[PDB]
Amino acid sequence: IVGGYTCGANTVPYQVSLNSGYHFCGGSLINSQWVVSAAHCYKSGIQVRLGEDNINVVEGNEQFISASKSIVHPSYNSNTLNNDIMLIKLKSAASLNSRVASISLPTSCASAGTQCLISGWGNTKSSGTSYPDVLKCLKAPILSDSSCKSAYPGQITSNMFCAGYLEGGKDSCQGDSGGPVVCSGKLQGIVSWGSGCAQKNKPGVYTKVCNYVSWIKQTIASN
Ligand SMILES: [Ca+2]
Repeated sequence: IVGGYTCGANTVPYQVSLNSGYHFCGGSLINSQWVVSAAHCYKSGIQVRLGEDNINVVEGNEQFISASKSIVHPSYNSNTLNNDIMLIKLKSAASLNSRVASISLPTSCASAGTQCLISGWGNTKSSGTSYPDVLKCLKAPILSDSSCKSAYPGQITSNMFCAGYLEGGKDSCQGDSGGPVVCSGKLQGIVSWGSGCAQKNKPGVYTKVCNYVSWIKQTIASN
């Protein structure tokens, strides 16, 4: 997260870190046994870390649970990042408490101009490189589809939306991939892609979760 703020320990209780010997992507806990992330975050050998603030210090509220199965969306296209969404099933259920909690799926899609909360342990510089140890947060608005399409002509599908600031300075970044965009208490986006981070006229591009709720519910009901 570039241009954000320190969240506060366990104030984003649905945020997970995906770990394959190191933190590599975020995700969101949607019930006691399932996490949503980005398909471009796929790797073998995932451990899900819940209740994290400082990813480099064991502080006492963490739960570390290995993935039993990963399921990348059937229509994921790694070239275009269309359908950039994956489910991860935990080997055992998480214990839900004030520090570890699930986020609701949307029933309706979110509106342009809504201010959303984006969070992660990704790079904090626009260029140059500096990764935080504690969770960072950013408030950012949903942009109109026409502004999104103007910023990335020929690249935006109906399964993407843009959020952030056309002047630059505030954005998600590498390492935040797979993490949540929460608007009005619902998971509306997944950190997916962008040209750089926090560059002028190059806002963040997010997977549109509300187009996937049927697939998520059917997959969880069968696995
Ligand atoms: Ca920790």
